[PDB]
Amino acid sequence: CPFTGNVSIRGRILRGVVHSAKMQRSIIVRRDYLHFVQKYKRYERRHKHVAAHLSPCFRVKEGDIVTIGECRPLSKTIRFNVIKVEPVSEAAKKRFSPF
Amino acid sequence: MSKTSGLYTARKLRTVRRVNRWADKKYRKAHLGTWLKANPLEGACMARGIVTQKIGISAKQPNSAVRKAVRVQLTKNSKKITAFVPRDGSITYIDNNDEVLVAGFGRAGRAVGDIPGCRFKVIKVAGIGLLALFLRKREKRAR
Amino acid sequence: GITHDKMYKRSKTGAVQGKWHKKRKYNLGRQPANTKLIVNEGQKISTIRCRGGNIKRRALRLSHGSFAWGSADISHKARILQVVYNSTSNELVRTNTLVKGCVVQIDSAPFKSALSNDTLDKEILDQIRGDHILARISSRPGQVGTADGYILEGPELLFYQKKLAPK
Amino acid sequence: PRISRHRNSSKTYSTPKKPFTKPRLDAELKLCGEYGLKCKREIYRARYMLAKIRRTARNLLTLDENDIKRRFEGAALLRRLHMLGILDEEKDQLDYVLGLRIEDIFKRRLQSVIVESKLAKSVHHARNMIKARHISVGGQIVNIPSYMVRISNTSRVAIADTSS
Amino acid sequence: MARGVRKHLKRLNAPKHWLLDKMGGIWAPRPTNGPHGLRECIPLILILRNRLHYANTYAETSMILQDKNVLIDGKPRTDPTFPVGFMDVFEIPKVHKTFRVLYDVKGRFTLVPIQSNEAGFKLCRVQKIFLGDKGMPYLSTHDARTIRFPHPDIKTNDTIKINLKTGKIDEWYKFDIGKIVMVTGGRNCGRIGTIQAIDKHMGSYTMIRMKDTEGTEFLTRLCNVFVIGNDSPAVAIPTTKGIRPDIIKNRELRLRSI
RNA sequence: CAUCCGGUCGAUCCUGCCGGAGCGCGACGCUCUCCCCAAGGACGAAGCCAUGCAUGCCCGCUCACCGGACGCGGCGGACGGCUCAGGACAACGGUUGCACCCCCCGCGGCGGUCCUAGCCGGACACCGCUGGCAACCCGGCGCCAAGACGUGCGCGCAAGGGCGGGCGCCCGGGCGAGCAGCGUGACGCAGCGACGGCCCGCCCGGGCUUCCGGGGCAUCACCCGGUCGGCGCGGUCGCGGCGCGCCGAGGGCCCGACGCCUGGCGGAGAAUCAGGGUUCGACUCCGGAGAGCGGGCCUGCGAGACGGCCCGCAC
RNA sequence: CCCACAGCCCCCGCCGCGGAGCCGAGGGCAAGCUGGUGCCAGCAGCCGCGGUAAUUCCAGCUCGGCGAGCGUCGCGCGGCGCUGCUGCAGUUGAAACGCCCGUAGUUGGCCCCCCGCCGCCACGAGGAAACGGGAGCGCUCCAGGCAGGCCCGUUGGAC
RNA sequence: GAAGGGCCGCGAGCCCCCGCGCCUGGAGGAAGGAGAAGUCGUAACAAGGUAUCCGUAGGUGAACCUGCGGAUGGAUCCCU
Ligand SMILES: [Mg+2]
Ligand SMILES: [Mg+2]
Ligand SMILES: [Mg+2]
Ligand SMILES: [Mg+2]
Ligand SMILES: [Mg+2]
Ligand SMILES: [Mg+2]
Ligand SMILES: [Mg+2]
Ligand SMILES: [Mg+2]
Ligand SMILES: [Mg+2]
Ligand SMILES: [Mg+2]
Ligand SMILES: [Mg+2]
Ligand SMILES: [Mg+2]
Ligand SMILES: [Mg+2]
Ligand SMILES: [Mg+2]
Repeated sequence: CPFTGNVSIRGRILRGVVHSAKMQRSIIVRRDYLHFVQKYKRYERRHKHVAAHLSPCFRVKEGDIVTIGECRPLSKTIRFNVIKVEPVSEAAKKRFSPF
Repeated sequence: MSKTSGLYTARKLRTVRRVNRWADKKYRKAHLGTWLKANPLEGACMARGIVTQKIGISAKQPNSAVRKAVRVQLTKNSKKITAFVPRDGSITYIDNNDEVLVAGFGRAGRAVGDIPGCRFKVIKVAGIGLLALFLRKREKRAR
Repeated sequence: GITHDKMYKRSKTGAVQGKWHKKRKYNLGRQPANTKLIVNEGQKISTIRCRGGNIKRRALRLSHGSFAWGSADISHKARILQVVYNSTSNELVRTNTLVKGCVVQIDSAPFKSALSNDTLDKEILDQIRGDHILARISSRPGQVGTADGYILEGPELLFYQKKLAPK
Repeated sequence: PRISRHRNSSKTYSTPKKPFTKPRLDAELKLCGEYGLKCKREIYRARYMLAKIRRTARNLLTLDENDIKRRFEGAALLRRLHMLGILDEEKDQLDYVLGLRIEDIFKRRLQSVIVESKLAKSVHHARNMIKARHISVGGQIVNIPSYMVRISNTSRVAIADTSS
Repeated sequence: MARGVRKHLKRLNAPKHWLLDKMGGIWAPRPTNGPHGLRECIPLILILRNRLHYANTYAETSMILQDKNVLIDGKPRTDPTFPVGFMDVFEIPKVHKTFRVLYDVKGRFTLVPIQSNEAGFKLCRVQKIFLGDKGMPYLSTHDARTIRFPHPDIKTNDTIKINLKTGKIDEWYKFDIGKIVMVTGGRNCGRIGTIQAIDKHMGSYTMIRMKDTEGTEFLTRLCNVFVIGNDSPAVAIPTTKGIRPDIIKNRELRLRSI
């Protein structure tokens, strides 16, 4: 945990939406961004999955918005920790949300 | 319209062109790989082989002639081809079981002229250009 | 030899990455010390030449260590009797193998020689009047060549007592 | 590697896309006879240089007058053209450059300048004299027919002192 | 991957502001570690051979240096690859020439001749305060020098005057709004101006806004802002006062000199 | 630097392809007066190698022959040079970080060491005598030196370990960030010292790491099972399924997973030429990888090194 | 003179070797006269010529193109608006699924005067050169190189 | 403190089995293309002498014929 534990936040802060929350204290975060193609002068929508540690101080369900901070390698695929959660309402339609 | 034109549609356009540019005969012949594996010269300017039979081939219907050619076997492949020596009276300079250098015609791999099913040309025999032997610049007294 | 490079693993999708170089010396590992409690024989400590000329010492056999009673601020060197609990595995306990986090019994003489005369926690004193005191290991044998620790106090002591009492 | 690998190099001329064109052949032969050119590579060189100047002028003209880059580059280009004598002195606007033509380049060659000075009977005579090293520029002997003379050196061209 | 450190240096891979000819050779001198780093220094031989021209080859420079004919901050140096940096003292007693190494507006090293009164010291930038052995306060600078027991009033990014003979601090200039500075890195090397604004971003760089004497304004990061006094320079500076002319004026000056 | 022309008919207009016309890269063929610059066994043989050369220098240690030899010792040999086999969320390019790290020379500091000091001890090399073997290689005896080895004169000092802040949050040694240092109770005597260097900072370099980019085939549609996460120990310069034990079940996929193929090193860049683009990128600079194939290791700050050693296989 | 030693360039004296080939002449595509052979021999990238004038084969004459270079073979770009973002076509020439529902995907009328966020535009910092562009300089010119002049921006190598 | 031995770790080489990719022989069978001035008939183009074509099913030396339903690209833009 970044508050009661022994890790430090340093580097880049990012925002994303919750994609899955099945592991004990970990989640998968979805990030959305745009890619430009010069030949056609148009864009493509791309997304990536980023895993993070979720401390027991936060309650999170799918579709929520989270702020993640960079930490040292905590496992094979984890280098981020959750530091803020904003709830999202019920049955809200999935939307493309760059952040 | 018929073509997609939205601001976020680059992926579809790329995929459409990727799929559709395989319909050109030239693009396929170049970027597919079958021709390279089927061409006895494997993308080389010319090859070196051994002549094994001297033969004459008739021309097509509107013409009337017997063209002089030889059968060759490529050293680096061991396969068989037919190569044609054009210059007048140059068959007598080519002898059976002789080392030759064989190149292509003007067109990449199609038949040229009224010669049926022939795609190669003889240019050097025994190390001396045929064009030079025909003009009497040099002589083949080594053979 | 032994290595901890990640090139020989699988990817997060479960795919085989492939290998593009031979083994490197920065990414090497070594066989464990497996430090043993003594219970030709004596204290034996080896030395290891590590990267940068640095020196690392791993203990193979030892019998003593420094232990502290934090509440009363009492610290002495005591003899370790045997290992009685270990969370990782019971095989280590059977072999009396020393690692960080092992729960051990130490001799009570250095403490009882001066205690049993001042008001303090009842439980530690009851241990003192006996032959052994429950304790823990806090150092890393195999890296620093020592086995130090501290005397158990409250809730953790209750936890380990309830654990080992039925046995 | 050898230091000779970092030496640069480039071509200097262009060949026409359609070679067999009657009016072009006639004009080229006419110019060759008028200025006594050796081969047709010289005309191609002249066309190359003219194209470079015209492209620079176009790019500058596309921009606004009060563009700093426009002022800088136009000033340099005009100064070079004036110093070389290709463009008349009284013209100091970038528009005039696009009207220039290869004949203006030819008129500044050494053969031409010594012919208009009555120092040679003909372009062919001028070339023969230049080869034999009977001519000088500013007290220095020049034996290159295609050498181009700057305006400031026009009055300094004379016969070699040491020539017979 | 190389198995160890690098000892050579290709000429094409050398810094641009050294002004080395492409055809001089395959190799360039590799400076040795010292007061200044590779990209904020210039080897001694380059100054002694390609500028002042007192030598025409490597060997002559080697003899000159091993005969003790140049003093750097009061100490003779015999290394042809010794690195010379900003605000260094270059004295040659055999010809009574004394120079201070500074930056020109174009962004290159220059030798400003000096006097005897101001050659007994140098200016240093303090960028790190730390506790050493036994908790003893320490202080480091841009020329790889450490001083024990500094005054508590001295903070980071300040500027320090030290006597060459004795590494003792005399007076110090604080980093504050309204102090003349000199830019020592980036696109604006050699410019002189006064601080007008300071803006900090948590976890990232701190940007400094400076105004030149003529009213021009420019920005740069704090990592290459050097204080050189209190509203007036403490040392002699080049003939020009940190004014970078535009391409037009430089072309006019070139034509005039032609 | 915005160009077209010939060919289906008894004649005509179209679609549509075939062919010509230009530039560049190589090979073949004819020919060749003078000067300047200049590439050069890369192209499904990273196939095989007689012959010669490619890494030495020197401060210390001279009863050697007449100080030059030789040897011990020190520095260097991990740079440079060659090639592109292998490797397709990798390498590489730009952008972060180590509050998870190591570092020779050099520059600047600092320099207190628990319990015969007009100068300690024993050896080896070269060399002398005696010898083995085809060669390569060495044996035994014997006097002698050190800035070599060992011991070590001295004001307490290496690693590690326990205890030492708050009361909703924010408003000096140092930070954006409770990070450093110190005290104190116990352990242990590491390094320096027979002409004084242990330690600290900077510098170059390295290791890993965030974000974005990073070949083709759907006649490959479902894939992974240390695979995904958690707890604990170990090992490592160091974080980490890196390894082991236990627990849970997860992770990726038409925004194309997984698999297969490549006559696949990447980038800075090259060719072509209205504008928009297409193709290439063995080779000059940077970075990576290798030294017949596959593995292992010593020395050392630094090599899993091959003009260093050990093994198997093919020669 | 230069060069580690020698050539080479350049300068000074006495004698003084002045040498053009490769392709083509029906069209595309600039350029025609006798003698042979007789759908044979051969030419011809394509159209085509040759069965008694062969304007096309083999020879002589003449003529044209480029030129110390010319021609042939293979590959890439262009030609090609015949891969089409700019910018093709889809009644009959090749090509609109037999029709409907429908998820991913793509696309979505009008309206609030200023606040926050994403894209967008402009400016800036930061980060290797070489290459490319480009300022100045008569290597005799040039391909090049960063030189160089005396009474030099602090001579210059800017960007 | 040597030779030597035991257990674990890194891991070559050989044997056995499985799978993947690229080439390749083969009696006989069957397709396509070219070459010539071969034999048997005339299916299509005119109402081509039974209008042509599409789908489906059966039959016949060969082209093809017939049955059910459809189209005009027909030989009809025209009738309480
Ligand atoms: Mg002592
Ligand atoms: Mg000693
Ligand atoms: Mg490869
Ligand atoms: Mg390289
Ligand atoms: Mg290697
Ligand atoms: Mg090796
Ligand atoms: Mg070798
Ligand atoms: Mg080597
Ligand atoms: Mg079309
Ligand atoms: Mg039809
Ligand atoms: Mg149709
Ligand atoms: Mg009929
Ligand atoms: Mg009928
Ligand atoms: Mg009909």
